[PDB]
Amino acid sequence: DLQEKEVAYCSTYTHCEIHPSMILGVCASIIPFPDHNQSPRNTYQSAMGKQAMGVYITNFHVRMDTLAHVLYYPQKPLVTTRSMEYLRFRELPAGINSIVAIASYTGYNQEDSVIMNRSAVDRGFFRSVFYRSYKEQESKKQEEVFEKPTRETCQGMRHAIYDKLDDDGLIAPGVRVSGDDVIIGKTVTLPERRYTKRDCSTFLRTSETGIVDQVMVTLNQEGYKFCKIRVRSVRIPQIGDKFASRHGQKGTCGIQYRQEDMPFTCEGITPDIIINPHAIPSRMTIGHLIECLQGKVSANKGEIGDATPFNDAVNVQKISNLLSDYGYHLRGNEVLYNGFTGRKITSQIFIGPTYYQRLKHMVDDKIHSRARGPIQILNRQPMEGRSRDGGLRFGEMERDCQIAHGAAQFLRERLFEASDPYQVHVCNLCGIMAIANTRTHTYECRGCRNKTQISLVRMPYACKLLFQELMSMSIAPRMMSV
Amino acid sequence: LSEKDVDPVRTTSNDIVEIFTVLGIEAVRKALERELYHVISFDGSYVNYRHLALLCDTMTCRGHLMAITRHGVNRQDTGPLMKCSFEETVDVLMEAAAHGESDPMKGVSENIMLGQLAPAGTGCFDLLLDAEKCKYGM
Amino acid sequence: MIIPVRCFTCGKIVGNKWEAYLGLLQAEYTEGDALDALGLKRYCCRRMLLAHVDLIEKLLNYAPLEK
Amino acid sequence: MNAPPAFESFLLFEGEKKITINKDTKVPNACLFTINKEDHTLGNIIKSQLLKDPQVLFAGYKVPHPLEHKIIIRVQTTPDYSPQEAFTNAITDLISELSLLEERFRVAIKDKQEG
Amino acid sequence: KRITTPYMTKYERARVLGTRALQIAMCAPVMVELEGETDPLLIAMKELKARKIPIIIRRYLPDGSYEDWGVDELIISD
Amino acid sequence: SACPLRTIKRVQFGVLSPDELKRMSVTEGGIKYPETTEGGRPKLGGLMDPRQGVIERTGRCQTCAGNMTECPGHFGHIELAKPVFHVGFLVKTMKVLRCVCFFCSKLLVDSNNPKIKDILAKSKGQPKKRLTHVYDLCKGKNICGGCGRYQPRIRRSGLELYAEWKKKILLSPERVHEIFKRISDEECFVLGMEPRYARPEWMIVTVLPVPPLSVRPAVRNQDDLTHKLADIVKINNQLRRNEQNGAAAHVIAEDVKLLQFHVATMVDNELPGLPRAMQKSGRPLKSLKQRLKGKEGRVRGNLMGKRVDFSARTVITPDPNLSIDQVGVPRSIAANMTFAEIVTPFNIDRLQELVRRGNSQYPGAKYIIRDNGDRIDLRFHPKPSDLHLQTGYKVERHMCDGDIVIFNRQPTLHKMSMMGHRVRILPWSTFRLNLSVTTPYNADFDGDEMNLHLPQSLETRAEIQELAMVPRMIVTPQSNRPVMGIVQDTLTAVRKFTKRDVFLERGEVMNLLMFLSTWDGKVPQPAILKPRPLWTGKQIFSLIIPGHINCIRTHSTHPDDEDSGPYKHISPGDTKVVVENGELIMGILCKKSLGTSAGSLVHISYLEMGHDITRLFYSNIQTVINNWLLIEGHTIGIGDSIADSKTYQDIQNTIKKAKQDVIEVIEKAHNNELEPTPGNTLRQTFENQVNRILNDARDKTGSSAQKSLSEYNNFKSMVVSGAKGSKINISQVIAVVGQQNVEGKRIPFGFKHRTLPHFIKDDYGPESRGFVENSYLAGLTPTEFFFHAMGGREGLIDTAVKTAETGYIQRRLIKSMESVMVKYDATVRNSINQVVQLRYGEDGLAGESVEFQNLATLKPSNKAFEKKFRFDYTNERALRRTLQEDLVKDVLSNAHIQNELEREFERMREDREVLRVIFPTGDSKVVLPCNLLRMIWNAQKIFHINPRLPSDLHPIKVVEGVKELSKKLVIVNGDDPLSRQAQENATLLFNIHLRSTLCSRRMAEEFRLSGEAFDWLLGEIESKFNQAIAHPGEMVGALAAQSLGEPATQMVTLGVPRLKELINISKKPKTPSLTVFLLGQSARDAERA
DNA sequence: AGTACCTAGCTTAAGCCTCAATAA
RNA sequence: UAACUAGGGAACCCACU
DNA sequence: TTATTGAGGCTTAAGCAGTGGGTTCCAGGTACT
Ligand SMILES: [Mg+2]
Ligand SMILES: [Zn+2]
Ligand SMILES: [Zn+2]
Ligand SMILES: [Zn+2]
Ligand SMILES: [Zn+2]
Repeated sequence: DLQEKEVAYCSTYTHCEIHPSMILGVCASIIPFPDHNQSPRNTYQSAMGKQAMGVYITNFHVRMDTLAHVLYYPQKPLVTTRSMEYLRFRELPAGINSIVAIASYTGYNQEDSVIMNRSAVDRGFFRSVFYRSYKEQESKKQEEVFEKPTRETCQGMRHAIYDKLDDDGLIAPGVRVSGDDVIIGKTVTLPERRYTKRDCSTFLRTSETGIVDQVMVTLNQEGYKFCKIRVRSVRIPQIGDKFASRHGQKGTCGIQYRQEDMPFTCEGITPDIIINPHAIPSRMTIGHLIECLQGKVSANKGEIGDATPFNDAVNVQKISNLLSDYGYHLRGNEVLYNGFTGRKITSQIFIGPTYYQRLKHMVDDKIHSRARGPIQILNRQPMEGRSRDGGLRFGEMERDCQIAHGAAQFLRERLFEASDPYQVHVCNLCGIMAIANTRTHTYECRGCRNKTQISLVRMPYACKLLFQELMSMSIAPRMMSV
Repeated sequence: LSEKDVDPVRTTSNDIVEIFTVLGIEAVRKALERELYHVISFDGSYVNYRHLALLCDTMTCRGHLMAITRHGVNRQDTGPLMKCSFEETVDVLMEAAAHGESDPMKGVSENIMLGQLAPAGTGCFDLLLDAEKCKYGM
Repeated sequence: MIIPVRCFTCGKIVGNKWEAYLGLLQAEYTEGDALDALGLKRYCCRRMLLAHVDLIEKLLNYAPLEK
Repeated sequence: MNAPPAFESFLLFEGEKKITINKDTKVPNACLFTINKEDHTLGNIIKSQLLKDPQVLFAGYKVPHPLEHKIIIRVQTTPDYSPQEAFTNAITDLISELSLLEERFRVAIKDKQEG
Repeated sequence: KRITTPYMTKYERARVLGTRALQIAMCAPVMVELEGETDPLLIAMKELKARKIPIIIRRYLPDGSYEDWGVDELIISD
Repeated sequence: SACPLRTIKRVQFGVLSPDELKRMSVTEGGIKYPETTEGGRPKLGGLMDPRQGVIERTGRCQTCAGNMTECPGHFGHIELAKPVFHVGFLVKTMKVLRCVCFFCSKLLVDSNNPKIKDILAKSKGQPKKRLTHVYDLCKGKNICGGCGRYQPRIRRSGLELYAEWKKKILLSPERVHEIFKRISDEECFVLGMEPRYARPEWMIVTVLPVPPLSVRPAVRNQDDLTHKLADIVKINNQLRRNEQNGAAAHVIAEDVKLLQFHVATMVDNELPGLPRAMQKSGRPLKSLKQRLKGKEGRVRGNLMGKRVDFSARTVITPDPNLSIDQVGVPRSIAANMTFAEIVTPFNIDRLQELVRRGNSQYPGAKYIIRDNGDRIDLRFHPKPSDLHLQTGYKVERHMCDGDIVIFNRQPTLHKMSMMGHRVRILPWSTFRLNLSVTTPYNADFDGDEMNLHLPQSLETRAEIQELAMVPRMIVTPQSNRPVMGIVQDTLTAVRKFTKRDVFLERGEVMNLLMFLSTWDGKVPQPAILKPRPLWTGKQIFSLIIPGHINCIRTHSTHPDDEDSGPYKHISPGDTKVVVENGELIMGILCKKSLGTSAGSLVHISYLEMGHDITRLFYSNIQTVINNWLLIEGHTIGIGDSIADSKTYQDIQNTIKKAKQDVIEVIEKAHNNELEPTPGNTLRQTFENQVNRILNDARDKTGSSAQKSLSEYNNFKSMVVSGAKGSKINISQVIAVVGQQNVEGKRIPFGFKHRTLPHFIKDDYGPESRGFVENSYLAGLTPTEFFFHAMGGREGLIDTAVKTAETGYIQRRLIKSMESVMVKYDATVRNSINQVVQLRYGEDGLAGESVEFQNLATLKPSNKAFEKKFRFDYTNERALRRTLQEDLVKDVLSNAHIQNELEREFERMREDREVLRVIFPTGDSKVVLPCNLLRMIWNAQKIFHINPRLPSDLHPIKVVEGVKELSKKLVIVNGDDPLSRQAQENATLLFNIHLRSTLCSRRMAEEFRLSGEAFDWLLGEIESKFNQAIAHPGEMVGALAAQSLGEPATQMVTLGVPRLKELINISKKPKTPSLTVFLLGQSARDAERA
């Protein structure tokens, strides 16, 4: 801008940018060619780069962090910005450069889904390890002690293999564990025969398995015995695991095909990931395609491509000519052959190396189901939480939709006997709930002097609690059977 | 509308309240229809006339303009329980207890509270056993 | 953390080529010439070596908890 | 968690049959060949070899679902022929073709090794 | 004289089929022959297509009165 | 349980009597001890009374000898030393005190008055406005046979009343209690309070009902409500001790104030301007009011909506190989959820081996339910003796293939976010869906989770199967069109599959026919037999198309002049879709023909063939098209985003010309040579000119980019299929991104008269104010990058506030009219049994079975209507060319036939006048049940009508058949004149359309139907009209609320704020306006205007 | 020492204040 | 000579559609 | 002339889409022996 030969639009410049790409933050500097993307996609990538898996810190072996994810084979991107040298993304990368074809193959990558190579995944592609740390203290108030519980002297022991614990009440590293397996044996003494101690052991999460990785035992601040147990879980990429590009193109894995089922180039290269062509045009992530082209050029050339945004030395035509110099089609298309029939595909598929990240959202940490489990103590409804074996909420909008269906019986069973079936004995003169002694068959309403005219009414427990709260507020919601 | 050379037939308003106070309840029903149709089909979308007509008829069935708030829905004779299912449950139940209001248990929300079959869809009738048709069985 | 045994895409052995790649790089080869000298012809095998980060050498700077 | 074991793509569990024969009812001389623990590798060669047979009026295969491991081959023949012997002849022709290809590849190995 | 619709509503279809399926699963005698059918849903379907379901639908009018319709008296949708 | 079981028919409300509270409470003598326990055991008379319920698990209650599960909890009471005000009744206490004499305790307005009688007549049967009217009349009254004492003015100060005469005194709740005690029974009648249920003296808290332990469960960890009860009984004991020993002066008043505060904060913690009831921990106490009011409270969070058993949730993934009514569920989910199957002799062996497999294997069972309700757990292995199954037992077997489930996605906006599916077991741990099912669910596969509900009863499963299956809800009642279309890959490939140049060899055809579920086994004759046997894609899709449906559609790239010029019936671009007899004659299919639009091929398939055949149609389209796409393929890359050099020169020339034009406008405004447009100042006219130039540049560059696209371009391939993207996206990628806007204007001067510090001050040019002149492929300059980031940020803000505002509108709309339904007399009524509509939609028809049709009589001129609709029984040779010989002789000879044809035309003319009254604008596109033109086309195709030949259909048979059919189509029953008028009004539009379409002249000339074809047409019209009538029991209010709130979530005040201002009756709308129309010369003269 | 125990913004309905016809 | 369950609340933060 | 009863302007609650996971916190203070 500082050239007097032109009109120059100004001649009183006081300052200059050091580089215009410096306006981006830490997460936005990871985006290659962010000036070729639509801005909401840059925002989405800035969000999801915080969810990528890599090596989060070098000393992760000594840290007993809760919820740690480590990728086995993180790679630095083939297509990088110059700010990644200062973000130290080269030394702690989060992702793998993957050969990716943008194609419609068998329809399992439709609508923001991807098709992964099963043979690649067998070779450690995007294989990660999940770490979860469990901590527990023993306290002196009632004394808690780390010890292996025994059925002859402990109360409340679950039906778990307590033999996995050692003599100190703690499990050892290298032991395989599953859900509801005791890892720390803790017994609290009863304040006042057959049982003298009460079981207060800690188990894993119900849907979580793994190997015990590290057990650390120390003193806490208040001078009590303190233990931390890290559980190692190896996570294979599977159907439903979330994968994202560096351009806001997230997507779960739809299916995994083996190498012989994947499409292949004339050189036998099969894609690691196949993404749908329809993910591109409404999103306008052209930086995705340019990064793919530059990755092809970089991998063939033997260098790392520069994708600093406001760089006029790099454009699509120069990358295309460089790719054409290496014996490929200049726009990155290749002739693919069908993996099932061997016939070459009529359309030539855009394929090349581009940088994906494995996001923290695995399906195995989200799959939840319940038949009948624990219920809340106030209302006798299913609890909240996958970790507490809770039930899903059939909310108000669900009730509205089931009303609009006309399905009165399904709505009734969901809101009555799939949540909290209950029954009360109510007087017939007053609508106040009566006293019911079921085994003596003496159902009486004190207040009405009513001994016989008592009706059993099947009503939800939450409605009974509501009516009892109303009578706590001096309201009489008299239930009349007539 | 009273001005010279102003058409008193076609001159209308966006304001629902003054159309109600000037032209009446059926005119404000039609105006509410037209305004809702405009705000729905401005973006080219289409909604069947049944739903717009039912919304306007529900909002204009009581002679006055019944706003879809706590100030129009919780002020009609809908019973304490379905009123408290919407909003101000404690205030509605306090008023019902103070006045001794009886809930006839005819709506869907009351039967949903009491866990009974809502008179809605499959619950709007009763099934009886035909004794004579059972004679031809095996 | 460490060089993969095989290329993810095709399965060519690349676990024996990381130390040779580093030796060629300190012998003032370019990265492309070093990849060509190791026989990595497909770009799928080339970015296994080009994009690899050896975190294991940083992990070895910490003393093991038992010895 | 729900991962199927890797051997279920090619190992018959105890109880099932490798190949079942089902007669197709809506057209004559047509049979459905449901083959378990196989995939496109075998269905494609059987389909193409049946397509080389002039007495075969229809030859197609499909995998109904890629998560399961069965193929269904549908063969319709001329009335003076049956889909069962069409399938048998297709397998026999594929076996003989592979035998000839194997022995000629061995001859080419000796020719290239001896120069 | 009955003034309600002579056609049998889909809500009536749903509840009649469910009630008849629950009865058949509770070993009610079937009004039609069975060609090896086992699921009480399909048995109730076959009973409904033959208009042999022994259920009277009591349609309640808004004024309080009711109208008793047999399943055989009503027009089946399919 | 010897008590009889039946439901609750009415709920009577009222205030609990102090005597009634005393005589049903199990705690005789009241609660006197604030401790929860004494000596390690619960204390009688304390808070945790064993008479009030079960203390801890495997225990008993002293009142009813039942354990914690079946003990409902038994109430106690606290006898107050001094009565206190009920804070929930304090406003009503204040209102009743003003209506009653302070001394007489009589009504302030005398009951023997015409005004009291008028109030009782107006408020006859309802208490609330009775009390309101009595309060209105008693306001300002000072003197009451009545006393001469002047009444005071009652004022609230927090929780305290002051009776001020105009001295003021402390209005103690004792004095209010004795005032309300001596109020007469008839005075309670006129005050809107039933003395049977609510005496005014019961509104003063003389005894406090302590709730049982079930209401306030102690985890040791006592409930905070128990802590408040402890405070209340502590203060009450302090009052008792001070009253019977101390008798202090003002300590008693302070203690009464503290007791009233504690009772009020037990009932309601959030008073206006009062200190919150806190603890030493530092948390406000949750009162009984706070337990109930919120969306997480009792009524909304635990009764209208609650967590349920037999539910599952995991990530969804695509599955093109599943049917649209199928869901692929994980094995671990299916091994967890159970369905209780009743043991019959028909399934005794299968259920026996399921029990023998147990819960460890997947296809097994979890429980056995015996006839006496005894539950046998199969997880912990029992003996073979109680594994025995007999008839009447229930086996809770694992969920298996073919099981019926509800599949749900939040947010649930309409009926089609909760649809019934058939369970298929698939290996991995995701739910799997057909791709056409995602559009009604608004789902994608980037991490979406969906909920699965398994119905547990057989009746509920049957009603889901008969009401809420996916095929049964292909067409919505919201907009009488399908909600499920053909989705991205399948749509893009079927556009490429049905082009004219698509040719398939024999092996490809036989491979594609393997994926037709409805194939009849016959390979069709190829479209080309020599030199090669070679089928087209249209033949294969014709095999896909079910039945004999007839549909005419139009491709997206269809020229507008093609339908008027030559080659209209032989399309050069193959852009007119014609389906005849269920086969595709020509035309390229897209979202206009296979999408969710009304009148599409899937819509015609649903309306003609039903739901099961249409489900098969969806599945067959997806499977065949995907397996052909395996051969053809579809991609997108850099080469689809580029243009040639000539197009780039055109784009650069257009951008340079636009920048020069903006510079010239800036120069004109700077030299004061720019004359302002009338109606706005110089700034607005300059902005209008600049925006006009930039919009013209954007349009020209977009057109230049669109003209450069080849047929092989994949952006164009996805756009013209309608699968993904638009022409704007192509223009932005290739030519120019365009102008970035914030709040409808250009990029504002956020700095001091600068958008950025890189520009000069007062720079109004394109690049300074947010015009991105580069494309996405070229790359944005840093200023353009920042301005585009501003625009995208505005979009994200709009999305977030849009969801947050539309949720409440949806909830208010559904709570307004949830109980509104069609009753069995075909009328529409609410829960109050009050009629809202006499017929649903004023015609009594359901919204899912009506179609867009055109009235042929509203629009044409008088001579055109006369020529087209009046039968010409004078032209003998024209009649012989249209009719057979005997019909021509009968029409010419018979004067009665000619008279009745003339009467038919006269009735059509009267119908035309009625139509032009109904539609003052000539808009003939109406929505009517039976698509008469398609039915006539179906009759032509079914009976092989030759249009070139004379017909054997007598026009008098047409007239009498239309009359008898109109007699048959009945919406309002009854032979009353009222019933006859309502019937004529309800079917007026459809009868006009029927007499217009099925007239004698049109059947003679245009349609040329035969006698049997006409009889079939009449029967089909009657059948499809009777199927269109709204079913009684339809929750039309809930359907209406969803149908109006669901477009809100995706959208001069307009959109969501205007919708909000219409749904509630806003006294001050944001943009109130009048649309003034002018009369006479002033409507045509601008000066008079 | 261990511990008993006694204590930011919106819109809108509802309630509450000063100035003008009108009979005393 | 298998003696069979789950546990609270209040606030905040983050993520997801 | 003058109170008297009617109708226009001020504060203050009551609202404000859903699903998981993690973290912290739910008590010191002198007496007294
Ligand atoms: Mg999504
Ligand atoms: Zn009683
Ligand atoms: Zn390789
Ligand atoms: Zn009890
Ligand atoms: Zn008095």
